[PDB]
Amino acid sequence: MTLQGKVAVVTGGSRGIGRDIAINLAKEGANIFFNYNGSPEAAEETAKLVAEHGVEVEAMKANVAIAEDVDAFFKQAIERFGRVDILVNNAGITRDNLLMRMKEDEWDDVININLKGTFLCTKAVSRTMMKQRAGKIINMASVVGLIGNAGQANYVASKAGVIGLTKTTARELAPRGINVNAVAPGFITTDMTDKLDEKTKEAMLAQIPLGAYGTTEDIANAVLFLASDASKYITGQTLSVDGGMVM
Amino acid sequence: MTLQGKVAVVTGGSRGIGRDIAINLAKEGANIFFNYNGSPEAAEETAKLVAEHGVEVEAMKANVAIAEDVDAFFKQAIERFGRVDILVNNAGITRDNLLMRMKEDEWDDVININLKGTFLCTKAVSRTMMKQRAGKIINMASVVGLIGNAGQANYVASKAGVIGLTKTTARELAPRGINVNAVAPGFITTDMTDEKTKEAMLAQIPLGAYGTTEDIANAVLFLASDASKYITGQTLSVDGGMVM
Amino acid sequence: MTLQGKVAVVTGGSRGIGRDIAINLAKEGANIFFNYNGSPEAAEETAKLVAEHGVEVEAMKANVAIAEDVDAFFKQAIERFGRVDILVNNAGITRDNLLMRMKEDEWDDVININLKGTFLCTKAVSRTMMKQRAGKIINMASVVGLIGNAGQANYVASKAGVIGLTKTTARELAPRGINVNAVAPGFITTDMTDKLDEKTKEAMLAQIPLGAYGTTEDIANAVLFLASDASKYITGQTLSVDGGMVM
Amino acid sequence: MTLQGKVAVVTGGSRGIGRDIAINLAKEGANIFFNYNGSPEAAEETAKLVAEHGVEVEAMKANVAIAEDVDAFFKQAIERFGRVDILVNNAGITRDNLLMRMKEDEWDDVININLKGTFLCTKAVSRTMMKQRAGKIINMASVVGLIGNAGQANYVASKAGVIGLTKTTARELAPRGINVNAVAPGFITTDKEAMLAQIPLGAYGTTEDIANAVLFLASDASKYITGQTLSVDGGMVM
Ligand SMILES: NC(=O)c1ccc[n+]([C@@H]2O[C@H](COP(=O)([O-])OP(=O)(O)OC[C@H]3O[C@@H](n4cnc5c(N)ncnc54)[C@H](OP(=O)(O)O)[C@@H]3O)[C@@H](O)[C@H]2O)c1
Ligand SMILES: NC(=O)c1ccc[n+]([C@@H]2O[C@H](COP(=O)([O-])OP(=O)(O)OC[C@H]3O[C@@H](n4cnc5c(N)ncnc54)[C@H](OP(=O)(O)O)[C@@H]3O)[C@@H](O)[C@H]2O)c1
Ligand SMILES: NC(=O)c1ccc[n+]([C@@H]2O[C@H](COP(=O)([O-])OP(=O)(O)OC[C@H]3O[C@@H](n4cnc5c(N)ncnc54)[C@H](OP(=O)(O)O)[C@@H]3O)[C@@H](O)[C@H]2O)c1
Repeated sequence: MTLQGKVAVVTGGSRGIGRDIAINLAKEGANIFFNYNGSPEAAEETAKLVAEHGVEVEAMKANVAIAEDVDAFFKQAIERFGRVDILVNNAGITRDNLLMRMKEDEWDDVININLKGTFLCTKAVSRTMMKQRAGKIINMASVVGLIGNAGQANYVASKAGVIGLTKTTARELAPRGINVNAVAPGFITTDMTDKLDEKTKEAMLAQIPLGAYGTTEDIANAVLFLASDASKYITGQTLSVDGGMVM
Repeated sequence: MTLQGKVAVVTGGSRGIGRDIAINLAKEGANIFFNYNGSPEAAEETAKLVAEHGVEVEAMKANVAIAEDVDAFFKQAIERFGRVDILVNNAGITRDNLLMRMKEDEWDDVININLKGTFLCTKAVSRTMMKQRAGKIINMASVVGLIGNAGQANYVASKAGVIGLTKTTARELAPRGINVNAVAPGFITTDMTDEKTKEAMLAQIPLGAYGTTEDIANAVLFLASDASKYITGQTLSVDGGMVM
Repeated sequence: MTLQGKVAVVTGGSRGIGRDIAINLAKEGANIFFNYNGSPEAAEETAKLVAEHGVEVEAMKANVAIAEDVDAFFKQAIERFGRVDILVNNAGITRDNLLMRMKEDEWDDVININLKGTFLCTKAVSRTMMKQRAGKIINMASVVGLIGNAGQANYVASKAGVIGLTKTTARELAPRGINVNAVAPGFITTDMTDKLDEKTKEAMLAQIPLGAYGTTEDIANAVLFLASDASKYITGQTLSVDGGMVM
Repeated sequence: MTLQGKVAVVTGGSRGIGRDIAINLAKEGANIFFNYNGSPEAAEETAKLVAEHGVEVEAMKANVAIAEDVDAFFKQAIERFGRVDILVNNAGITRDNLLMRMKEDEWDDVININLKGTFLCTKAVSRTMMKQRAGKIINMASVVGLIGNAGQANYVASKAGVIGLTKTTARELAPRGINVNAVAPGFITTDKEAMLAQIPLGAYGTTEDIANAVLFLASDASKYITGQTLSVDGGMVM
């Protein structure tokens, strides 16, 4: 129970990878405060799966791209729990299109949620962590941020951006004993991959030395490592969890 | 005359590194189309220095963060020169602050000029280069995009973003023979640099000195020429050994 | 105990970081097989510390640069314990000098122990792991393998080489479900660290964002992560444990 | 003529990429001193092609894995041309095999030539370059040194090692203004379907492409670049 009584904030906790991160942290003893934006019922369900592990949990609506929402979100976290030991910046979206026809709003929305939202949530949690002289920030990037991917210029830019932001953050907060790292998932069995056709899946599997999509638990286990004392001398790093796709 | 007959578009060409890029490309025979945003007098100085090399040059006012300005800019470039063979995305700004104190405006302005502007200009030039089945795009990043830097969350995010965008662009445009690369300057002597801050910066550079705008221009020229035709999706650090 | 019943081979396990890796893996329930050279005294101390955790342990004399020694070492590991679940390639030496002054034997000795030793041990364990359709290899590199270091051309080349070899190995063994990763330590405390001049310590700590040397437990914890189910979708990676020295 | 009056030493100059590096440097006005090991007839052909550009050229037998050969090679280079301005460490071999079947000799031969050879030549040229307070060293790596490649554990280890060595050399020699960099070729056409699929540009590169990257890193055009690896691989590794 390596996180017993820690307080973890998880953005995008209402479903997918974020829900499984919340549950995994709860399994290790962390109390959870997470957000949702468009899915209230999904948040109820995360909250019940988390509560089964005997920790305290609270959900709150917040759009991470909106500074006002992010400010109220962290204020309430601190009101409820007094501290934030772990922040997981997991909220993210895709709006895939060829660069040549990519719409300005497809660009803006992905940059604003994925990159700016991570900046906003980092900014809002920074003072509490600096006063605590302790904290872990885990940003959710993607291995395509490392290598590029046709049809995803906005997403790639946002995730490469997050990796750069992770480094600056790590440099700024390191003197107060705060670890800041990123996880870079490859292709994980999720709603994203559930929508794909056989030819597309086949070509994706061919890029993975292990020959299979990862699981949400693989990603949660990386976040857990980076949220715990087991990684206390690691900062400013991106951990790729991608079956060998990017070496 | 490595670029004789070529047309190069340079964003941020009115001063500094962009001015020296434009002059260097002109010295190799390229006609230059470049933008300015708030410095018409500087733009006219650049134009004169470019024209001295025997090529044609035009400057046009445009904000690279604004989609409508970018569309008009590239429209006018094609009306003036008939084609675009080289795009150098050099326009960029900084609005430094500790991340805990960084204002939403400081974040947005830097992301929109440095990163969105590079996207918009790349998008604008892409169909033209695809039709030509030839082209070079050189994006200006920074070594702080590679390693991070305290006080520059926005700038670092934008430049690391540019590096990723460079790679996606290279992938999308490679089937039509277009090269797409990035140059990552370290500490370069300019008006902006010329404290104890300087001595601490020098201690980070194995060569022991700031670089010159000509060093950066020379990297850009290499990546814009036939000498680098099998190079794509790469970032070239021009930093005196600061980041290895 | 997350490695209950596993067998770990740790090269260089008789002292320093190697010893602390062997002890950490023993505390998670792994039986330990390790090599030594010269006097058995350090090896005797390691075996004692390991056995206090209630697992089985055997030391064997073997020089990792020597093919014959390696062959016999792995044969005896199989004879003694049945299988090899984890291999930690930690054997390593330095012979520092500026390039101008570096002797040919100083070059060869370091390349042979650090790089060739990793190759020979990897080769020796590979058929066993392939047959098992399971296994973890963790190679010990160094952050100077990533960025270079004056006076260490041989050491740097060897550890950079080890990082490349890690990637080839991961590629060749991925189809049998074997994970292969590297750990890159930064500046880690030894019992001489405290004795250094203040000027010396300050110049080293200036290069580290976290502002302190790491511990051998920090390194052992990263190895443990990479030897466990928690990292089963991670392969071909180098994990830097360096307080942010290299980002 | 960017390199008029310069003296370039090229290892592995008798064939393939090294031959074209030598020619390209000559084209820019450099005198050329290069080695061969097993191919004197190919070395004569290289020398004739270099001599077309009006520069002086000499070939000399040397195994870069042998310290005595390397010392004599560099000694003769200095005797012949007075100085060395540029060193290109291009000699290299492959001896492929799956890790589990790879022989100790296949490992040793590739490490000794590709990595130890680059160390030995770098060591030999370093004193004269330091005394000059000028020089350029370009090492030949490979993109598989960056990402790994099944069947090539020896080659990959050797080239990844060269990249690390490049960084150390760059740091040790930067105080006297010597630039040290590496070129990492992808698939280059030398003397199919699956290789091409991995290259975004959709074609193998040419020896001229590699030669042009070497020339850039050997010239004043790159004087602020050191400790870098330039991948010339049609986008294979980004
Ligand atoms: N799936 C993969 O294979 C994969 C690969 C690489 C990286 N990743 C990264 O891992 C993270 C999670 O991915 P996923 O596949 O689990 O995505 P998902 O299933 O779509 O879940 C996304 C989560 O983010 C939240 N979210 C979206 N927009 C938001 C906004 N404006 N404000 C606040 N929250 C918002 C959603 O909340 P609501 O639904 O309540 O709005 C939801 O809980 C993402 O950052 C993604 O880029 C995933
Ligand atoms: N100096 C260095 O050491 C260094 C290091 C790393 C990276 N870089 C990068 O290299 C590039 C140029 O650097 P520099 O030092 O030469 O910069 P600089 O002298 O400050 O010039 C910046 C240029 O960007 C233009 N610009 C500003 N806002 C704009 C907008 N909204 N739309 C269009 N153009 C705009 C300016 O034109 P107006 O004056 O007309 O507005 C100006 O010509 C930048 O991308 C920079 O980030 C420089
Ligand atoms: N071709 C590619 O696609 C590719 C890809 C990645 C990297 N590279 C690298 O680029 C470099 C050139 O390769 P290449 O394809 O052009 O090979 P190559 O010329 O066909 O043959 C290797 C060259 O190295 C010399 N050589 C071999 N062993 C030697 C020794 N012990 N001492 C001295 N010289 C020796 C040979 O000389 P003799 O014939 O006289 O013995 C020959 O000139 C190599 O380092 C290679 O690893 C090439």
